[PDB]
Amino acid sequence: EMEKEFEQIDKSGSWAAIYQDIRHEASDFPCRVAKLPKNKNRNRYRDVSPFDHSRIKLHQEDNDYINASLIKMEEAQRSYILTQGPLPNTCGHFWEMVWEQKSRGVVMLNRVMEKGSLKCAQYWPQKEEKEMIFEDTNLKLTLISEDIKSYYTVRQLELENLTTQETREILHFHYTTWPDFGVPESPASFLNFLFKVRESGSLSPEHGPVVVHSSAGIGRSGTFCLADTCLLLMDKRKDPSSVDIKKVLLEMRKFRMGLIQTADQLRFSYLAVIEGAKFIMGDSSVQDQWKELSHED
Ligand SMILES: O=P(O)(O)Oc1ccc(Cc2ccc(OP(=O)(O)O)cc2)cc1
Ligand SMILES: [Mg+2]
Repeated sequence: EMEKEFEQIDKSGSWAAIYQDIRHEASDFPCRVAKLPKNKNRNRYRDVSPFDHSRIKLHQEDNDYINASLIKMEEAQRSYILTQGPLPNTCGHFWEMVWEQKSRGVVMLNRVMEKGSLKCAQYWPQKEEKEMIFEDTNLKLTLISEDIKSYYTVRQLELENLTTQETREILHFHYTTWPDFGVPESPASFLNFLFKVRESGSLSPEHGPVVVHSSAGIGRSGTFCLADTCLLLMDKRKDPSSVDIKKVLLEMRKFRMGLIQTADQLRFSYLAVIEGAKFIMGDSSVQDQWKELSHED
């Protein structure tokens, strides 16, 4: 049971060892397509690639590769597409993926610039009057409105398939204060953000998989997805004790390598799930408390 176990691990100071054991048992599948010479420029990081079995294929006969993986959680009945922050040359592919997979929301857990370095391209419009056209994939993207809060911003975007003139509203959830290889300010800030995404319907089964990304699409992204899935699992059963956090992470790791990058992010996942369990188990008022504690204004 996660809380009891959280106590034992904490008291022993064994987060490093527990996290290392997870890395040790994690799946290892080939990424042949990711490593093809022609795809060199489609990967942000040499050491972070999508397994061939779970990679998202772009619908085109030219080059269908994009550094993105489909994390299909069978038991939880939820899927996510984890991807790297798009590069200057892969922005069109990114939106093509969003279009083809029928995603309703895009969760960004990083900033364009971190530690003096460009960790992701500016793939969405920053101003209403300056829309973006991706010539290669024939898509148009316009900023419709944005709600800026202290540590996150929600944007309403309009994605248009110029070939068919069909349009869709895409919701962009941008967490701007989560340091790479770091953790959110508090479980409250994280849960407040997660519940905003949930609240929007973006994580609902009637839509394609929500797209979740960070710079590499594995650390902060893995943390986000792990907490959400564990919460959904205990929600289905209304039984927090049926959830084995580590087992869940290993299951996700069958779909994309390196999910959750540090022992502290793992520890933070436990905290988020234990705190979130309060809402799942009947205390709906806790949601407004996270909102207050997050100081989003
Ligand atoms: O670049 P460094 O900071 O020097 O060390 C890293 C090396 C590789 C990664 C990605 C990565 C890490 C682990 C991984 O899977 P696993 O070995 O835990 O199974 C898959 C990708 C992240 C950090
Ligand atoms: Mg203006």
